[PDB]
Amino acid sequence: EDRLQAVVLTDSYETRFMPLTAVKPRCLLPLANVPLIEYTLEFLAKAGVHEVFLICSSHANQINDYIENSKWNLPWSPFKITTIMSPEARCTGDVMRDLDNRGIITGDFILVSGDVLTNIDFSKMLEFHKKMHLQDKDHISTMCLSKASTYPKTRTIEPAAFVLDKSTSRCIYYQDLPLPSSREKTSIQIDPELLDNVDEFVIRNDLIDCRIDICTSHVPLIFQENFDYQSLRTDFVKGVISSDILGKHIYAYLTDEYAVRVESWQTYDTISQDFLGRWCYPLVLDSNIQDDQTYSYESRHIYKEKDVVLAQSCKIGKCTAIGSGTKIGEGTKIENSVIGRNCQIGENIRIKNSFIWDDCIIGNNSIIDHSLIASNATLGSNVRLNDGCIIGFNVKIDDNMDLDRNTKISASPQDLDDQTLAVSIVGDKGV
Amino acid sequence: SIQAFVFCGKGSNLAPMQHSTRLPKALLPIGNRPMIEYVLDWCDQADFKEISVVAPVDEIELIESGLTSFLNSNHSHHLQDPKKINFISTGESLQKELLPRINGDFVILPCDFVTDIPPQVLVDQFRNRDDNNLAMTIYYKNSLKQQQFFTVYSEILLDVYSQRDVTKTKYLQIRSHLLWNYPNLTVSTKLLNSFIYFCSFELCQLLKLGPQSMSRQASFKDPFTGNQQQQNPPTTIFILPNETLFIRANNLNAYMDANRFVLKIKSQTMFTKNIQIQAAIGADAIVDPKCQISAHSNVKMSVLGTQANIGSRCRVAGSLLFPGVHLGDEVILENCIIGPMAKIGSKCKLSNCYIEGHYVVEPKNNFKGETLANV
Amino acid sequence: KFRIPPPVCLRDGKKTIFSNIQDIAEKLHRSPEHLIQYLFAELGTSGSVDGKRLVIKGKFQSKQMENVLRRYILEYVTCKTCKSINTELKRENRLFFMVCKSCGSTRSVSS
Amino acid sequence: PGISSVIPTVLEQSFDNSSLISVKELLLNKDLIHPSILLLTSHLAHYKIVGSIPRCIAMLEVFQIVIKDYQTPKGTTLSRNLTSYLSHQIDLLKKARPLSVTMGNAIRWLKQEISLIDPSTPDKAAKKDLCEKIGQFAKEKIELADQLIIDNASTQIEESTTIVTYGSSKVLTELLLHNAISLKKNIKVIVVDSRPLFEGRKMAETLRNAGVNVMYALITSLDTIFNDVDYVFLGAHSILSNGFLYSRAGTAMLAMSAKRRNIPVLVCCESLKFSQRVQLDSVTFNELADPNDLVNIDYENPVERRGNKGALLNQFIKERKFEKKKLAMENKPKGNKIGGKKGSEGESKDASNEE
Repeated sequence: EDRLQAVVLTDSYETRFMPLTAVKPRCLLPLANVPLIEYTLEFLAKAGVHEVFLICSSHANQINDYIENSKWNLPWSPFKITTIMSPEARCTGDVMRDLDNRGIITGDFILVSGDVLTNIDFSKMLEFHKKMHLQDKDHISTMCLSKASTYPKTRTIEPAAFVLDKSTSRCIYYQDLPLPSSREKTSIQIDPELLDNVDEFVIRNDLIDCRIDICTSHVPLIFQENFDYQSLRTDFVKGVISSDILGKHIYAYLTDEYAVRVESWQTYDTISQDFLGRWCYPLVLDSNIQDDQTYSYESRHIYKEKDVVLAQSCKIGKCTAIGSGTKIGEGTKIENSVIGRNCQIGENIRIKNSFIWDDCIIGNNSIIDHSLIASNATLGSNVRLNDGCIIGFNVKIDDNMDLDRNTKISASPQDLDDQTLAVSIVGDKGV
Repeated sequence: SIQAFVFCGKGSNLAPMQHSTRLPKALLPIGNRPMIEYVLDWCDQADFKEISVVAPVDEIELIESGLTSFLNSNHSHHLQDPKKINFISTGESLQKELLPRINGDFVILPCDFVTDIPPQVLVDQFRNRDDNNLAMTIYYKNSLKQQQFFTVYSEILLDVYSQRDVTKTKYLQIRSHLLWNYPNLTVSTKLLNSFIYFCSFELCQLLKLGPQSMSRQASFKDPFTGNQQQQNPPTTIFILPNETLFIRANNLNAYMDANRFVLKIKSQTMFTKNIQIQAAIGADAIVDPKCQISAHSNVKMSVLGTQANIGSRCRVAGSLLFPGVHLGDEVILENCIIGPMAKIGSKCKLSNCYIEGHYVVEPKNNFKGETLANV
Repeated sequence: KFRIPPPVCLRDGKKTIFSNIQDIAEKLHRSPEHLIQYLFAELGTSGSVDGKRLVIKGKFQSKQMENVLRRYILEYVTCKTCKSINTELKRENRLFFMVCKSCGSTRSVSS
Repeated sequence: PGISSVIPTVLEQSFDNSSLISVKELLLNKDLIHPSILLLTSHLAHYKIVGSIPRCIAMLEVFQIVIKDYQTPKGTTLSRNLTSYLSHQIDLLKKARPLSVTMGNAIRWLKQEISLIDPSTPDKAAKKDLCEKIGQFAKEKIELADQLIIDNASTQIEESTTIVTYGSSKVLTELLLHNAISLKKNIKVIVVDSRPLFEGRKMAETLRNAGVNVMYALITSLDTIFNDVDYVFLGAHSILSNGFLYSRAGTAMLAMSAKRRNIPVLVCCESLKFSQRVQLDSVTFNELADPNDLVNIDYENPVERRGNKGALLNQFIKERKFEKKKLAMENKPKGNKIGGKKGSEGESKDASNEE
């Protein structure tokens, strides 16, 4: 039950964020107006940590600085942050190998890939895991899966068709399909290797990725043994099914309450929206986590920090949130959009269903629809943006532009159109 | 609009009992009572007048004779013999032949039935959802290998895949367009269809447009997949058959059922051993031989002993009887255990009073008074 | 037999898809359309020809396809008197009469 | 022949006169009775959507169907044991579900029709005309009235709206739909749900089927909402000779709240649903159902958990009952929308003696 170490895969899913992640590390980017790492840390604490470990890689100095800044740094914390520093660029097998080389591995150690923030109480889960362990020697690792709104629709990267058990809760098949977006390989398989032993076959698909694992003493040794598992989902579960290490059990925890991990950009937006609303049991910003935070709760699902001002006569839809150091002008038509920290507003702006990051000037006469504006990137006069316009680092949107739907703009100070220098591409400008 | 179909024929698929041309299958004396008694009872419960009976090429009078013999119904049954079938298929060939005479929705029941489950509630359910087809499923025994395809989905209760396995394919074969919709399917490895069918008017014109009929199970309900493209016009809710789960035992005989049924029977059931006078109020009753009983008798979960006479209006609610008892004129009972020699009656509504040995009941009131032996 | 290529294919649902079919066509020396025709003859499937990986409707198993392939290799092509490899397509009245290039003998295949 | 017996749960102490109990599961009835009516009654009994508007229409339709099917006897005339049959049907209906004001009106109309064409006419001549007449009546007194109401509603909004809503009534839903679509205004809809039979959820579903900006709440959750919001609406079932609102469940509290927060409510009325019967209390005559209406816990309707509660007769020394139809305050709702566009509830019986 007690004494459990935390190991979290950081600096791993870079470039999966299609424009971002190159100069500053993946996790250091400001999520919901305040750093992503903190939420994850809090979650870990809630679960039950005794020492914090992250597998940092991309530019370690900044990570070190962050650690220095952080609250877990000085004596008062039950757990300190001392990140594992390794050679540059390596996969999850390689990461595991590195960890093994380093040495600090325990019995019931915790392994979470990427960054996650959800509500479900973990103590019960832990207890269940322990019980399972107490049953037989062959039990391995824990899966986290949650139910969704009947039919799948906003799921293409990970629409896993889980064939599952009710009596023992154990996986039978795993498949990722591009069927809702590109109808080319519509395929479902039922393997016969565990067919005439289970009998209670349940065919399901409507479940969401969390990538949170409680790992026993078997896992790192297994990793060390088999160099074919460079990944952890598509190869691993299949291998387990196939009985590479013969006759072993895996758990599939099924919860009625909502649980999703961080993956893409629309998904990120959805997560943010959820956080803003009361979709997960207690999660709030107004409670204040990181030192200098001065957040306060308001009615009509509205979040306001201190040093926050919005002016009179703004007839609005529903749900708005503002960061600190913000001055908002007069006469605006707004529906379900979010404005970040130290963002300035002149006059006359229409906004619908949006999220805005750190220090982004919403210029005079501008429309933001389902589109993001990132750190130091600013909007000037007469910009007409549409649904899903992704903006990265230092995109200085200056004078007169019209960008179409689903357009992606490059970040780091290359592969995709529209660049960092003055005005985004409508009339060719750059180097 | 209201009509019932009764199917009755001959069996040859079974291993044993059947050899001569004189004895078919309609008049089987396995254990005193005939096979069709249950069916008759069901019909009585249903209450119907215009019921059509069907027969194949062989035996034209013997079945009629059987129907006549022993006999309550006293209605008007009608039987027809169209001669085109040569035993290859059960009633599809008959259905194809007779179509404009059908008034509306119809209830189909074959001769091979043993029932213990509630009756008209299937019919009512059918009426309710207002769909094309309905069938039921029954579990396998717990007392002393893979069998056949059965899948369920409910939130409402419906059927997705029904195609049987005799020439069984190694992998489980279905459709993914029938999986993308309904994303919480379950494969069952216990179920068995027991020849219960309920159908509607709309499927009477499609048989003449396109003949597809196979064995009344291979194709009778199979067109349900309405996905991808579709290249057939609909006749004027999606065209889907339904499946409903049950608990109590109501099995079928087709491959391996002849010895187990007898065991199930004799050990429980509706008991008859002596002369009876018989619509009646009180479900599930246990009656003994040598006695003489009258009408309007009320029994609520009660087992009698050797010789127990009931005369002129009685209401019994949880009472057990032991050797030799007399009952005459007006008895109402609530929670009693009775011993030897008892003459209970004298008009009373007694609750929580036990009767001991050698006593005649007087018309008097006594609260918490245990019926003691002698004063 | 060594000439049979190892098929690495799992039971892909909804529509029967084969990527190793081209290799089979190549090594055993036969037109891809013939295989499609054979498939059609076997089972009521509807699909269009795609030029290497085929798109044919039907959720069918990996072992039954294997069996079919084996059958094709055996009693559909080859010869009883000689176990020869190279067999080529020639048409002599309307139905197919396959010929072997090692010697020169005619055989009638329809069932 | 037919027998009642066996009643579920405790009978409490108060409200002990109204017929509400018995024949839920079918077990032996009368012989030559047409079963469509029975089926309809059963449907009505196990219904969770119906509210004021459609039931009567459905009944009318059923009657029409019956008439179309009706066979005139080979010896006797069109009405001899027909009346007896009708009486039996009525009794069955009563046993199943109480006959409301609308139902009474329908019965009256039927009687009038009977009086009009009395024992003299053959088969396919009388009923041919009667059916058509009925159809015409249906076309006239109902659909057109509804249309009129809709049109009244259309004009009733001038400049800007923010609304809180409640009710199963179809007319309100229709109005909302109209607001959403063929008016293109700056409409806002906040939904209130009720526990016994679900209406709010249905309303929400309907809104979704259009794609509207929708807030959602319940009976108790009211106070925090009003922290800009103006309009409030309700839907009534029937109004008596007295002028008091003899309608369904959670309306009155909402109305009171609205009054307190200083912007009143408007309810919609029908130019047929008025009764000779006189009542001013809950005890006289009320819609009463089995206590199974308050069993389900959290989120949805079909879940069933074995956690805290799951017994009624076993719950010794306990008196569990609930009300469906309420008698709302007279002075509280301001506007009423009938066939004559607009007017106060000071009308009461200004259509009753009009006949």
